[PDB]
Amino acid sequence: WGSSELGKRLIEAAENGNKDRVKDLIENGADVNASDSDGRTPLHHAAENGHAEVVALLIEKGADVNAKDSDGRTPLHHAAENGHDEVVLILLLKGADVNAKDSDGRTPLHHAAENGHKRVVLVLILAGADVNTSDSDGRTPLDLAREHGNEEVVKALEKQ
Amino acid sequence: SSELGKRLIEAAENGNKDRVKDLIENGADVNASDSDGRTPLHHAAENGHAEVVALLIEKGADVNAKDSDGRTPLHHAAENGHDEVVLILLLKGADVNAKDSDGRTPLHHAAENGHKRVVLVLILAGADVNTSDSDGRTPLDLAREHGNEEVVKALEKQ
Repeated sequence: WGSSELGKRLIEAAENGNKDRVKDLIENGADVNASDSDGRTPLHHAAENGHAEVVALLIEKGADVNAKDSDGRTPLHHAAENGHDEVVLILLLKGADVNAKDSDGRTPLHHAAENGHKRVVLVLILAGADVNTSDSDGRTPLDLAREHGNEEVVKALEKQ
Repeated sequence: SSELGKRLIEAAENGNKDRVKDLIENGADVNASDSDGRTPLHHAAENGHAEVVALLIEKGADVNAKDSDGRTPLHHAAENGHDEVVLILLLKGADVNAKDSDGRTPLHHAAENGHKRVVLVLILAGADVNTSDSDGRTPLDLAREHGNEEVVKALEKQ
């Protein structure tokens, strides 16, 4: 096949944020939707690490915006968890489900609230995030913000 | 009548959240405006005082108030790249496609001043990216003109 190979290089390049290298590999025929052993695509890795330009390019090159890993997480989950709000905006503008559930039944808003990312929380809400969605343990994003003492996130959520 | 209005506008402009709450309690009009027609909300948004902005709106501030130039507080926040304020305003019913005296939306200002995240937020909130002003110019036109290459791309993929 020639590759891949190429996808493993692509996944690694997307994780590092090397945008030029991402271009070449895709040109060289690297599957933009290749996944690792954890089921993570280049889009999963770029989004997790906050590489907005790589995230944008990958989508332009046909990357699946709601791909799920072995934990059922979309790239939006990773961006929300790690507080990368520009990545969040880009993914949402490209048709990512704002209320996508992982294996634990958690939305991106759950992750943002738990990790205290107020800016991300606001973006998600604006994008139409259901603030009263609860996971498999019946817990809302607001509940997680309270446990972990994220008081600014707490405030933002009860004003809804 | 009020000098309380002057102090409130002043306090909001400076981001003094405590001083703002006191004046409002002491009967200061939250919708007072200077000679330029700018409210405390206009000043808080222009200088990116997010907590003051939220506080003013809760105390009944008009989110879509127009100044002498027809600018809303969202125009000011977009121009100066205060994306948190932009978020708060939009979440409080601010009109994303409000036109000033020149027929420009907040997207025009964000694009002109090279504020990429505000651009993204505005578009996500439903900003018409192909609105032309009274000169027939779109936000993309303004972005290309000022060499805001990142904004140019962001508006080209739309």
